[PDB]
Amino acid sequence: GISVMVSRSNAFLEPFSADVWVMMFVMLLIVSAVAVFVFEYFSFTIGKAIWLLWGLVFNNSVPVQNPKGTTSKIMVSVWAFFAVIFLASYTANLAAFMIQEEYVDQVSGLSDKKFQRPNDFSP
Amino acid sequence: STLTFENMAGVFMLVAGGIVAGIFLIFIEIAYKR
Repeated sequence: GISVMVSRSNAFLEPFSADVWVMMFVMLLIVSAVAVFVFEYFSFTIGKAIWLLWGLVFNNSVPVQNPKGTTSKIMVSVWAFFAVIFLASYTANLAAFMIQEEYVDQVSGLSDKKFQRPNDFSP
Repeated sequence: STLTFENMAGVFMLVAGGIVAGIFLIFIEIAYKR
C-alpha cells in the first residue's frame, strides 16, 4: 500500500479516574462531625480539632495537640489505620497505569490536517 | 479494550460500625466511674 515512517517520541488524576475523588469528600464531612459529636456529649472543635483528623489523613510530623480521653482517642486510632491502607492502595494502582501506558502518537494518516497544512501550522 | 469502592465499601461499614460501637464503649467508662 502506502504508509508513513516516523521516529519514536521521548496528570495526577490520569491514574484511576474521577470516581475515587468523590468519596473521601464524604469522609471530610463525616470525620469532622464524628469528633465533635463525641466531644459534645462528655464536653478545639471547629477551631482546632479539624486540624488533627484531616491531618491524620497525611502521615506528617507536624507538631499538633493530642486530645486526651480514655475513650475519646479510641475511635481515632481505628480511624488511623484506614489512611495507611488507603494510601498504599492509592499508590499501588499508580504503578499499574505505567504498565497500561499508551502511545500518544502524532498523526492519524494522510488525511490529517498536519499533512494537509503546508504552512500556518507552527514549524 | 481503575478499581472501585470494593474494599473501601466494606471499610465504610467498618467506619460506620465503629461509630455505633463507639457509644457502646462510652458507657463502659461511665460504668467503672460509678
